[PDB]
Amino acid sequence: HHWGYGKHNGPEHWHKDFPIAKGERQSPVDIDTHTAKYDPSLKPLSVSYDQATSLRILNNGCAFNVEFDDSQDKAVLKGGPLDGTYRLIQFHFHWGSLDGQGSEHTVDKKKYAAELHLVHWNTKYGDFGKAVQQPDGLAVLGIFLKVGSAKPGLQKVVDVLDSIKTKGKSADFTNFDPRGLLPESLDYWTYPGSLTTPPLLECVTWIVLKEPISVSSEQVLKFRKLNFNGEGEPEELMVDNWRPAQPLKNRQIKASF
Ligand SMILES: [Zn+2]
Repeated sequence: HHWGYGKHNGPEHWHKDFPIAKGERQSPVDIDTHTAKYDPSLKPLSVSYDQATSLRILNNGCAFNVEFDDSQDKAVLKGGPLDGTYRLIQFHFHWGSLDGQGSEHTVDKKKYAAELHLVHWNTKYGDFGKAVQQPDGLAVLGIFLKVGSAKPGLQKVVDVLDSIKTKGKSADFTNFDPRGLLPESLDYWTYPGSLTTPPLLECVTWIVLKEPISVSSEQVLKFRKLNFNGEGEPEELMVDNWRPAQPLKNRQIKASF
C-alpha cells in the first residue's frame, strides 16, 4: 500500500486517498479526563480470553499483528458499551522512536510510549470484512504502554520479533495467552471512532483502558528494531507508526469509573 508513516506518505497525506480521514468519527482522539463523563448505564466489561487460540505473528509493513482463530467464540469481548459478542481477531501495537511518544490516544494530551490494540469484530456480521462496513462492527480494546518494569506476558512476543524483522515475514505463534497483556484494572473510556490506519473506516467502538501496562526499555527497544521495509530493501526502522489525535467533533467520551 502507498500510505505509510513517512513525511511523504504519513497521516497528513492520507485524506487524499481516504477522504474519510476528515470524517466525523475519526480515531484516535485526545481523552480529556475532565470532560469525559461517568456513565452508570455502562454494563460490566467482560474479557473472556481463556480459550484464545493464537496462530501466527506477521510483520505487515506497518506493525506486527498477532493473529487468532476467530472461527468460533474462543476469545471474546462483551459488556461495557457493547451489545452482543465481539471476537478477537488480532492484536498489534503502535509505538514511538522515543519513550515520550508512540501512543495514538492521548490522555489530557499525554502520549505514552506505545499502545496495544486488541481488535474484535461483531459476530452478528459473520466475518471481519462485513463487520468493518458497519458502525458497530468492531470493538477495539486499547491499552497504553509506559516504560518501567518488564511485562512478563509480553516477552514471548518480544522474543519472536527477530524472526519477523521485515515486511511480509511471519512466524508460528501458537499458545500465546493475551491475558498476560492486561493491566489489573479494566476501568476504561469509550467513544465511537474509526480504524486508525487506512481505510480509516468508522466502524469502531473504542474501549481504552485507564491503567497502562508497564514494559521495560529493553522490550520496547526490541519493537524499534523491526523494519517497515521488505527484506533486501534499505532499512527503515519501524518506529512512530502512530496516527495523532483527530478532532472529537460531535462525540462524547464516556467513563466506566
Ligand atoms: Zn492499532
